[PDB]
Amino acid sequence: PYLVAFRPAVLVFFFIRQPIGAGLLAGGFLFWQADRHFNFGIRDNIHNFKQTILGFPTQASKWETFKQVDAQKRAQLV
Amino acid sequence: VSTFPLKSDINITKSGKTLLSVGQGGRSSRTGFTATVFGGTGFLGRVVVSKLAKHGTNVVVPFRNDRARRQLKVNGDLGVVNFVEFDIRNLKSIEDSVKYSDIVINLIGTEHFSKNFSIEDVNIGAAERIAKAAKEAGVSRLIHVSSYNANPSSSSDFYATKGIGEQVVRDNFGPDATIVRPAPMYFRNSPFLNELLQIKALGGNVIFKKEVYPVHALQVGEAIERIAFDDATAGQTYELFGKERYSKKELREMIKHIIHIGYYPYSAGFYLPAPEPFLYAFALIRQYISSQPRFNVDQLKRSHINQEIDQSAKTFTDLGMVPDELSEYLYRYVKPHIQNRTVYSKEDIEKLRDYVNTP
Ligand SMILES: NC(=O)C1=CN([C@@H]2O[C@H](COP(=O)(O)OP(=O)(O)OC[C@H]3O[C@@H](n4cnc5c(N)ncnc54)[C@H](OP(=O)(O)O)[C@@H]3O)[C@@H](O)[C@H]2O)C=CC1
Repeated sequence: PYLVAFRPAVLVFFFIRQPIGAGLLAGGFLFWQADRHFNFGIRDNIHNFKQTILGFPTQASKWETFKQVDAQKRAQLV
Repeated sequence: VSTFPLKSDINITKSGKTLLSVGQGGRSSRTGFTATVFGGTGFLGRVVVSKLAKHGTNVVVPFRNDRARRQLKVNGDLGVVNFVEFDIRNLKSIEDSVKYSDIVINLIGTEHFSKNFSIEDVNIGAAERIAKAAKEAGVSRLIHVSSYNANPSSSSDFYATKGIGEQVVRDNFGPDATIVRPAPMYFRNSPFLNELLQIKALGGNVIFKKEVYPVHALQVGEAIERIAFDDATAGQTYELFGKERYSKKELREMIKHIIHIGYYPYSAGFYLPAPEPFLYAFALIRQYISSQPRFNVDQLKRSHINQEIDQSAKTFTDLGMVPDELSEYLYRYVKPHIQNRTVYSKEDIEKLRDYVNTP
């Protein structure tokens, strides 16, 4: 609970000490906070790019895997 | 200074008073004068007052701030430095500081208009009242200080009012008055340098591209002292400036490099490119919200105007003094703000100046 009290002081001292640097790191922080608020889909797609290149099981691959299982089982009944 | 400032022990003023100086020029010596230094509590006054008192001239210093006049009494002996409370709107208090005065010096001059005074009301209204009132009391000599770029027709408020200040005095005090134009002086807590040392200087590129002819404030302090004791220098116009030409942006990087101030200049706020409307808007907004004198709209225009030498005026050598260069004194006056200290000598300022100009 100590940071909640110390947060008002340090944020003030971040803009006073390094005003140009403060306007970016705080400004950049608000972008991603807004991005998740507004479902911009950016950080999600930056994430999906990494999982594709590094061979991870992506979200799209699982849903494609379900389609292959779904399409196979349905024709098995016929 | 040296040992005794007066050229001759007995000096007769324009009013017929015969003043005899006594002593060998020490603190306990006298000169028989009474130099009222208006605006003595300011940056320039504290040098004008100091030199006059140590050599035995009575100084009457009219003040409006009570706690700033205390330190002026150290310079003189007992009774040498006198005080009068006044305001430019109180005519009677003006006549208290000129009744016994044989020398009257005018230093009052502002760059920012306040909720009680405008730029004209001080560079003219104060000067006109001060000059005219001094004459009626038989003051022998008047000395005045104006801008270094006085011009009656200039679009800058400071330069326009300061120029009219020259005319309105000579229509009030008369032919005896003298006008001295000082270039931006540099000294301890100099307003000329205090803008260069400030880390958060918004519009630093725009403000510092102006050009100047910096002059050592001590010499101007003695320049008035030389003029004060001489009657040969009535009715003249003097412009005092330094030989080597310097620009603020040349100084600002030269100043910063001595203080050694990688990533820091890009972050702390050394270079703040801001739009021209924003600078104009910011100065206007603070003009109604601030309580201390900030950057003004007038200094936004002055930044586009370079210093001009007027050939009708007279230089330092007219008084027998050789002006000193900013190179020999720039380091020591920022030495407060700076393993093994590197002392940037007179010649080595050029080598610093070389390093600034090299891209
Ligand atoms: N190197 C420099 O400083 C520069 C010199 N000049 C000019 O030389 C002149 C000397 O001024 P300087 O000392 O250098 O700087 P300052 O502004 O500090 O001098 C101001 C002096 O005049 C007084 N003053 C201003 N307005 C009023 C007013 N309404 N009523 C009474 N007194 C007032 C001040 O009183 P107080 O301080 O007690 O309130 C102070 O004594 C100025 O006109 C200046 O513009 C030109 C460019 C720069």
